[PDB]
Amino acid sequence: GSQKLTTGNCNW
Amino acid sequence: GSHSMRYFYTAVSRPGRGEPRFIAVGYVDDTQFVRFDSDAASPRMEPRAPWVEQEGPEYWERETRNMKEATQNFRVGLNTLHGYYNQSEAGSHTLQRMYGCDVGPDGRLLRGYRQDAYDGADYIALNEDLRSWTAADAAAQITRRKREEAGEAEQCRNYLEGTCVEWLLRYLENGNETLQRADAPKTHVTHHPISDHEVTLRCWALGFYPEEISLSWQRDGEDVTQDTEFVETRPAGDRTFQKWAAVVVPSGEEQRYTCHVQHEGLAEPVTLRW
Amino acid sequence: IQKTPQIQVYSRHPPENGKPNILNCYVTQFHPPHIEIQMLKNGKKIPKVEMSDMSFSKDWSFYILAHTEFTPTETDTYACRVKHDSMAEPKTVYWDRDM
Repeated sequence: GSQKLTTGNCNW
Repeated sequence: GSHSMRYFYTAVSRPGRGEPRFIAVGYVDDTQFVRFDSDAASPRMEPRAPWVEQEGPEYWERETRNMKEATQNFRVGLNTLHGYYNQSEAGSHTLQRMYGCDVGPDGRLLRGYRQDAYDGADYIALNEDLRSWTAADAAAQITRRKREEAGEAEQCRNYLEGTCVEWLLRYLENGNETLQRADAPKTHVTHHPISDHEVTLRCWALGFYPEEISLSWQRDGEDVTQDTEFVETRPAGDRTFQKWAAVVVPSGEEQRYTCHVQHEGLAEPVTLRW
Repeated sequence: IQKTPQIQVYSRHPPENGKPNILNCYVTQFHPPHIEIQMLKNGKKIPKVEMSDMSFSKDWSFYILAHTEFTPTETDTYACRVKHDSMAEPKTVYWDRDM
Protein backbone atom coordinates (compact mmCIF):
# COMPACT_ATOMS: atom_id res chain seq x y z
CA GLY A 1 0.00 0.00 0.00
CA SER A 2 1.41 3.34 -1.12
CA GLN A 3 1.56 6.49 1.00
CA LYS A 4 -1.44 8.76 0.64
CA LEU A 5 -0.33 12.35 0.13
CA THR A 6 -1.78 15.37 1.93
CA THR A 7 -1.04 19.11 2.06
CA GLY A 8 1.09 18.43 5.13
CA ASN A 9 3.43 15.85 3.61
CA CYS A 10 3.74 17.15 0.03
CA ASN A 11 6.15 20.04 0.56
CA TRP A 12 9.07 21.06 -1.66
CA GLY B 1 13.79 -14.07 8.32
CA SER B 2 13.56 -10.32 7.75
CA HIS B 3 11.45 -8.51 5.14
CA SER B 4 11.02 -5.18 3.35
CA MET B 5 8.48 -3.22 1.39
CA ARG B 6 9.71 -0.32 -0.75
CA TYR B 7 8.33 2.24 -3.19
CA PHE B 8 10.39 3.98 -5.89
CA TYR B 9 9.20 7.25 -7.44
CA THR B 10 10.85 8.96 -10.40
CA ALA B 11 9.96 12.20 -12.15
CA VAL B 12 11.86 13.27 -15.27
CA SER B 13 11.36 16.61 -16.97
CA ARG B 14 11.54 16.75 -20.76
CA PRO B 15 11.66 20.47 -21.71
CA GLY B 16 9.91 21.24 -25.00
CA ARG B 17 8.61 17.71 -25.39
CA GLY B 18 5.78 17.45 -22.89
CA GLU B 19 5.27 17.52 -19.12
CA PRO B 20 7.51 15.50 -16.76
CA ARG B 21 6.93 11.75 -16.90
CA PHE B 22 6.32 9.98 -13.57
CA ILE B 23 7.12 6.34 -12.82
CA ALA B 24 6.64 4.16 -9.74
CA VAL B 25 7.38 0.58 -8.73
CA GLY B 26 6.61 -1.27 -5.52
CA TYR B 27 8.73 -4.06 -4.07
CA VAL B 28 8.45 -6.59 -1.30
CA ASP B 29 11.93 -8.04 -0.79
CA ASP B 30 13.39 -8.76 -4.24
CA THR B 31 9.87 -9.07 -5.67
CA GLN B 32 8.20 -6.26 -7.60
CA PHE B 33 4.44 -6.44 -7.11
CA VAL B 34 3.24 -3.10 -8.44
CA ARG B 35 3.96 -0.47 -11.12
CA PHE B 36 2.77 2.80 -12.66
CA ASP B 37 3.85 4.76 -15.74
CA SER B 38 2.24 8.13 -16.51
CA ASP B 39 2.88 7.67 -20.24
CA ALA B 40 0.67 4.57 -20.37
CA ALA B 41 -2.43 5.02 -22.56
CA SER B 42 -4.53 4.60 -19.43
CA PRO B 43 -2.28 5.44 -16.44
CA ARG B 44 -3.22 2.96 -13.72
CA MET B 45 -1.37 1.24 -10.91
CA GLU B 46 -0.87 -2.34 -12.07
CA PRO B 47 -0.10 -5.76 -10.51
CA ARG B 48 3.23 -7.41 -11.22
CA ALA B 49 2.79 -10.28 -8.75
CA PRO B 50 -0.05 -12.84 -8.28
CA TRP B 51 -0.76 -12.19 -4.60
CA VAL B 52 -1.85 -8.57 -5.08
CA GLU B 53 -4.22 -9.31 -7.95
CA GLN B 54 -6.75 -10.51 -5.38
CA GLU B 55 -6.88 -6.97 -3.98
CA GLY B 56 -10.24 -5.28 -4.47
CA PRO B 57 -11.35 -2.53 -6.88
CA GLU B 58 -11.23 -0.11 -3.95
CA TYR B 59 -7.53 -0.83 -3.50
CA TRP B 60 -6.61 -0.20 -7.08
CA GLU B 61 -8.74 2.85 -7.28
CA ARG B 62 -6.83 4.08 -4.31
CA GLU B 63 -3.36 3.30 -5.52
CA THR B 64 -3.98 4.77 -8.97
CA ARG B 65 -5.27 7.90 -7.24
CA ASN B 66 -2.03 8.26 -5.27
CA MET B 67 0.06 7.74 -8.38
CA LYS B 68 -1.77 10.45 -10.33
CA GLU B 69 -1.49 12.81 -7.35
CA ALA B 70 2.20 12.00 -7.01
CA THR B 71 2.96 12.87 -10.62
CA GLN B 72 1.32 16.23 -9.99
CA ASN B 73 3.21 16.85 -6.78
CA PHE B 74 6.62 15.80 -8.09
CA ARG B 75 6.13 18.03 -11.13
CA VAL B 76 5.88 20.91 -8.68
CA GLY B 77 8.95 19.65 -6.85
CA LEU B 78 10.90 19.78 -10.11
CA ASN B 79 9.73 23.31 -10.83
CA THR B 80 10.28 24.51 -7.28
CA LEU B 81 13.76 23.02 -6.96
CA HIS B 82 14.70 24.19 -10.47
CA GLY B 83 14.16 27.70 -9.13
CA TYR B 84 16.18 27.20 -5.95
CA TYR B 85 19.25 26.18 -7.98
CA ASN B 86 18.61 28.88 -10.54
CA GLN B 87 19.27 26.39 -13.34
CA SER B 88 19.05 26.97 -17.10
CA GLU B 89 15.90 26.13 -19.04
CA ALA B 90 18.14 23.79 -21.04
CA GLY B 91 17.92 20.06 -20.36
CA SER B 92 16.16 17.42 -18.30
CA HIS B 93 16.10 17.16 -14.52
CA THR B 94 15.20 14.34 -12.15
CA LEU B 95 13.43 13.92 -8.83
CA GLN B 96 13.47 10.53 -7.13
CA ARG B 97 11.99 9.14 -3.95
CA MET B 98 12.46 5.84 -2.17
CA TYR B 99 10.50 4.99 0.95
CA GLY B 100 9.37 1.97 2.94
CA CYS B 101 9.92 -0.13 6.04
CA ASP B 102 11.78 -3.18 7.31
CA VAL B 103 10.21 -5.68 9.70
CA GLY B 104 12.25 -8.23 11.62
CA PRO B 105 11.79 -11.99 12.12
CA ASP B 106 9.37 -11.14 14.93
CA GLY B 107 7.49 -8.88 12.51
CA ARG B 108 8.18 -5.55 14.19
CA LEU B 109 9.38 -2.29 12.64
CA LEU B 110 13.17 -2.32 12.44
CA ARG B 111 13.32 1.05 10.67
CA GLY B 112 11.63 3.43 8.25
CA TYR B 113 13.11 5.46 5.41
CA ARG B 114 11.96 8.28 3.12
CA GLN B 115 14.73 9.63 0.89
CA ASP B 116 14.55 12.21 -1.88
CA ALA B 117 17.06 12.91 -4.66
CA TYR B 118 17.55 15.68 -7.20
CA ASP B 119 19.44 14.87 -10.40
CA GLY B 120 20.70 11.58 -8.96
CA ALA B 121 22.16 13.02 -5.77
CA ASP B 122 20.90 13.01 -2.19
CA TYR B 123 18.63 15.99 -1.63
CA ILE B 124 16.82 15.42 1.64
CA ALA B 125 16.05 12.34 3.70
CA LEU B 126 13.93 11.65 6.77
CA ASN B 127 16.19 10.55 9.62
CA GLU B 128 16.08 7.07 11.17
CA ASP B 129 14.39 8.61 14.21
CA LEU B 130 11.51 9.61 11.89
CA ARG B 131 11.36 13.13 13.36
CA SER B 132 14.13 15.26 11.86
CA TRP B 133 15.36 15.91 8.32
CA THR B 134 18.80 15.83 6.74
CA ALA B 135 19.31 18.53 4.12
CA ALA B 136 22.16 17.90 1.68
CA ASP B 137 22.56 21.52 0.57
CA ALA B 138 21.43 25.16 0.60
CA ALA B 139 18.24 24.39 -1.35
CA ALA B 140 17.32 21.27 0.61
CA GLN B 141 17.38 23.31 3.81
CA ILE B 142 14.66 25.58 2.39
CA THR B 143 12.65 22.42 1.77
CA ARG B 144 13.57 21.24 5.27
CA ARG B 145 12.01 24.34 6.80
CA LYS B 146 8.79 24.00 4.80
CA ARG B 147 8.40 20.41 6.01
CA GLU B 148 9.11 21.23 9.65
CA GLU B 149 6.60 24.10 9.70
CA ALA B 150 4.01 21.85 8.06
CA GLY B 151 4.60 18.78 10.24
CA GLU B 152 5.48 16.50 7.33
CA ALA B 153 7.65 14.23 9.46
CA GLU B 154 4.87 13.26 11.86
CA GLN B 155 2.61 12.25 8.99
CA CYS B 156 5.44 10.23 7.46
CA ARG B 157 6.04 8.42 10.75
CA ASN B 158 2.34 7.52 10.93
CA TYR B 159 2.43 5.75 7.58
CA LEU B 160 5.87 4.18 8.09
CA GLU B 161 5.08 2.70 11.52
CA GLY B 162 1.43 1.86 10.95
CA THR B 163 0.10 1.65 7.39
CA CYS B 164 3.42 0.64 5.82
CA VAL B 165 3.95 -2.27 8.24
CA GLU B 166 0.35 -3.51 8.09
CA TRP B 167 0.39 -3.76 4.29
CA LEU B 168 3.81 -5.43 4.38
CA LEU B 169 2.56 -8.18 6.72
CA ARG B 170 -0.60 -8.67 4.66
CA TYR B 171 1.46 -9.15 1.49
CA LEU B 172 3.82 -11.52 3.31
CA GLU B 173 0.72 -13.45 4.31
CA ASN B 174 -1.13 -13.43 0.97
CA GLY B 175 1.98 -14.31 -1.01
CA ASN B 176 3.69 -16.63 1.45
CA GLU B 177 4.16 -19.55 -0.95
CA THR B 178 6.69 -17.53 -2.95
CA LEU B 179 7.70 -14.58 -0.74
CA GLN B 180 8.69 -16.82 2.18
CA ARG B 181 10.39 -19.34 -0.09
CA ALA B 182 14.03 -19.37 -1.21
CA ASP B 183 15.10 -21.04 -4.48
CA ALA B 184 18.49 -22.73 -4.67
CA PRO B 185 20.96 -21.94 -7.46
CA LYS B 186 21.62 -24.51 -10.13
CA THR B 187 25.34 -24.53 -10.60
CA HIS B 188 27.73 -25.87 -13.24
CA VAL B 189 31.17 -25.25 -14.73
CA THR B 190 32.08 -24.48 -18.35
CA HIS B 191 35.38 -24.96 -20.15
CA HIS B 192 36.56 -22.32 -22.63
CA PRO B 193 40.05 -22.91 -24.08
CA ILE B 194 41.83 -19.62 -24.80
CA SER B 195 45.00 -21.11 -26.27
CA ASP B 196 47.04 -24.32 -26.31
CA HIS B 197 48.35 -23.01 -23.00
CA GLU B 198 45.42 -21.37 -21.22
CA VAL B 199 41.72 -22.00 -20.71
CA THR B 200 38.86 -20.16 -19.04
CA LEU B 201 36.85 -21.84 -16.29
CA ARG B 202 33.48 -20.22 -15.72
CA CYS B 203 31.26 -21.08 -12.77
CA TRP B 204 27.52 -20.52 -13.20
CA ALA B 205 24.73 -20.07 -10.67
CA LEU B 206 21.25 -20.01 -12.25
CA GLY B 207 17.60 -19.77 -11.25
CA PHE B 208 18.05 -18.65 -7.66
CA TYR B 209 16.22 -16.34 -5.25
CA PRO B 210 16.72 -13.97 -3.61
CA GLU B 211 19.53 -12.13 -5.42
CA GLU B 212 22.07 -12.23 -2.57
CA ILE B 213 24.75 -14.79 -3.44
CA SER B 214 28.44 -15.62 -3.14
CA LEU B 215 30.65 -17.19 -5.81
CA SER B 216 34.39 -17.82 -5.51
CA TRP B 217 37.31 -19.75 -6.99
CA GLN B 218 40.01 -21.64 -5.10
CA ARG B 219 43.19 -23.43 -6.09
CA ASP B 220 44.30 -26.48 -4.11
CA GLY B 221 41.89 -25.39 -1.38
CA GLU B 222 43.14 -21.82 -1.06
CA ASP B 223 41.67 -18.64 -2.55
CA VAL B 224 42.56 -17.53 -6.05
CA THR B 225 44.51 -14.27 -6.55
CA GLN B 226 44.31 -13.27 -9.15
CA ASP B 227 41.62 -13.14 -10.08
CA THR B 228 37.98 -13.94 -10.70
CA GLU B 229 36.01 -12.25 -13.48
CA PHE B 230 32.53 -11.59 -12.12
CA VAL B 231 29.40 -10.25 -13.73
CA GLU B 232 26.89 -8.22 -11.76
CA THR B 233 23.98 -10.37 -10.59
CA ARG B 234 21.31 -10.18 -13.28
CA PRO B 235 17.57 -11.02 -13.52
CA ALA B 236 16.55 -13.97 -15.69
CA GLY B 237 13.11 -12.47 -16.33
CA ASP B 238 11.28 -15.18 -14.41
CA ARG B 239 11.92 -13.65 -10.97
CA THR B 240 15.14 -15.62 -10.39
CA PHE B 241 18.74 -14.44 -10.84
CA GLN B 242 22.03 -15.26 -12.56
CA LYS B 243 25.73 -14.84 -11.83
CA TRP B 244 29.03 -16.27 -13.01
CA ALA B 245 32.70 -16.07 -12.08
CA ALA B 246 35.61 -17.02 -14.30
CA VAL B 247 39.34 -17.61 -13.95
CA VAL B 248 42.07 -18.24 -16.48
CA VAL B 249 44.02 -21.38 -15.64
CA PRO B 250 47.07 -23.29 -16.91
CA SER B 251 45.88 -25.74 -19.55
CA GLY B 252 46.22 -28.97 -17.57
CA GLU B 253 45.80 -27.71 -14.01
CA GLU B 254 42.00 -27.60 -14.09
CA GLN B 255 41.90 -30.12 -11.23
CA ARG B 256 43.59 -27.64 -8.89
CA TYR B 257 40.51 -25.42 -9.08
CA THR B 258 37.18 -25.63 -7.28
CA CYS B 259 34.24 -23.24 -7.34
CA HIS B 260 32.53 -22.37 -4.08
CA VAL B 261 28.93 -21.21 -3.83
CA GLN B 262 26.90 -19.96 -0.87
CA HIS B 263 23.20 -19.12 -0.98
CA GLU B 264 20.26 -19.03 1.44
CA GLY B 265 18.51 -21.84 -0.44
CA LEU B 266 21.39 -24.24 0.07
CA ALA B 267 21.34 -26.37 3.21
CA GLU B 268 25.12 -26.02 2.98
CA PRO B 269 27.83 -24.43 0.78
CA VAL B 270 28.47 -26.26 -2.49
CA THR B 271 31.75 -27.16 -4.18
CA LEU B 272 31.96 -27.64 -7.95
CA ARG B 273 34.79 -28.69 -10.23
CA TRP B 274 35.38 -29.21 -13.94
CA ILE C 1 26.22 14.53 -13.56
CA GLN C 2 25.63 11.83 -16.17
CA LYS C 3 26.40 8.16 -15.59
CA THR C 4 27.14 5.98 -18.63
CA PRO C 5 24.92 2.87 -18.86
CA GLN C 6 26.36 -0.65 -18.40
CA ILE C 7 24.99 -3.48 -20.56
CA GLN C 8 24.70 -7.26 -20.23
CA VAL C 9 23.26 -9.51 -22.93
CA TYR C 10 22.23 -13.06 -22.06
CA SER C 11 19.50 -15.70 -22.34
CA ARG C 12 17.00 -16.74 -19.66
CA HIS C 13 17.88 -20.44 -19.96
CA PRO C 14 21.05 -22.14 -21.24
CA PRO C 15 21.31 -21.81 -25.06
CA GLU C 16 20.27 -24.78 -27.19
CA ASN C 17 20.30 -24.29 -30.98
CA GLY C 18 16.77 -24.41 -32.39
CA LYS C 19 15.21 -24.35 -28.92
CA PRO C 20 12.90 -21.38 -28.15
CA ASN C 21 14.29 -19.19 -25.37
CA ILE C 22 14.23 -15.61 -24.10
CA LEU C 23 16.94 -13.06 -24.80
CA ASN C 24 17.67 -10.44 -22.15
CA CYS C 25 19.27 -7.02 -22.41
CA TYR C 26 20.07 -5.72 -18.93
CA VAL C 27 20.88 -2.01 -18.70
CA THR C 28 22.07 -0.42 -15.44
CA GLN C 29 24.07 2.36 -13.85
CA PHE C 30 22.78 5.17 -16.07
CA HIS C 31 21.60 8.73 -15.51
CA PRO C 32 19.46 10.55 -16.51
CA PRO C 33 16.61 7.98 -16.86
CA HIS C 34 15.85 8.88 -20.50
CA ILE C 35 17.03 6.01 -22.67
CA GLU C 36 16.46 4.26 -26.01
CA ILE C 37 16.97 0.50 -26.15
CA GLN C 38 16.52 -1.82 -29.13
CA MET C 39 17.48 -5.44 -29.84
CA LEU C 40 18.91 -6.68 -33.13
CA LYS C 41 18.59 -10.03 -34.89
CA ASN C 42 21.48 -10.25 -37.37
CA GLY C 43 21.47 -6.45 -37.36
CA LYS C 44 17.79 -5.66 -37.78
CA LYS C 45 15.32 -4.17 -35.29
CA ILE C 46 13.19 -6.73 -33.44
CA PRO C 47 9.46 -5.85 -33.72
CA LYS C 48 8.20 -7.09 -30.35
CA VAL C 49 10.46 -6.21 -27.43
CA GLU C 50 9.25 -6.21 -23.83
CA MET C 51 10.44 -3.49 -21.50
CA SER C 52 10.34 -3.87 -17.73
CA ASP C 53 9.71 -0.85 -15.54
CA MET C 54 12.41 1.78 -15.01
CA SER C 55 13.54 1.32 -11.40
CA PHE C 56 16.66 2.47 -9.52
CA SER C 57 19.16 1.44 -6.87
CA LYS C 58 20.84 2.55 -3.63
CA ASP C 59 23.04 5.06 -5.45
CA TRP C 60 20.04 6.47 -7.37
CA SER C 61 21.29 5.14 -10.72
CA PHE C 62 18.62 3.56 -12.93
CA TYR C 63 18.22 0.07 -14.35
CA ILE C 64 15.82 -1.62 -16.73
CA LEU C 65 15.37 -4.96 -18.49
CA ALA C 66 14.55 -5.51 -22.16
CA HIS C 67 13.76 -8.94 -23.60
CA THR C 68 12.14 -10.79 -26.50
CA GLU C 69 11.46 -14.39 -27.50
CA PHE C 70 14.06 -15.94 -29.77
CA THR C 71 15.41 -19.19 -31.17
CA PRO C 72 19.23 -19.42 -31.08
CA THR C 73 21.04 -20.97 -34.03
CA GLU C 74 24.50 -21.64 -35.38
CA THR C 75 24.64 -18.58 -37.63
CA ASP C 76 22.14 -15.97 -36.41
CA THR C 77 23.72 -13.17 -34.36
CA TYR C 78 21.98 -11.11 -31.70
CA ALA C 79 22.74 -7.73 -30.17
CA CYS C 80 21.55 -4.92 -27.93
CA ARG C 81 21.69 -1.29 -28.93
CA VAL C 82 21.48 1.56 -26.44
CA LYS C 83 21.14 5.30 -27.06
CA HIS C 84 21.80 7.54 -24.06
CA ASP C 85 22.68 11.22 -23.58
CA SER C 86 25.91 10.28 -21.79
CA MET C 87 27.25 8.74 -25.00
CA ALA C 88 27.73 10.42 -28.38
CA GLU C 89 27.50 7.13 -30.24
CA PRO C 90 24.91 4.44 -29.63
CA LYS C 91 26.42 1.43 -27.84
CA THR C 92 26.04 -2.08 -29.20
CA VAL C 93 26.75 -5.29 -27.30
CA TYR C 94 26.39 -8.66 -29.02
CA TRP C 95 25.08 -11.70 -27.20
CA ASP C 96 27.76 -14.26 -26.33
CA ARG C 97 26.54 -17.73 -25.57
CA ASP C 98 29.39 -18.50 -23.21
CA MET C 99 28.61 -15.47 -21.06
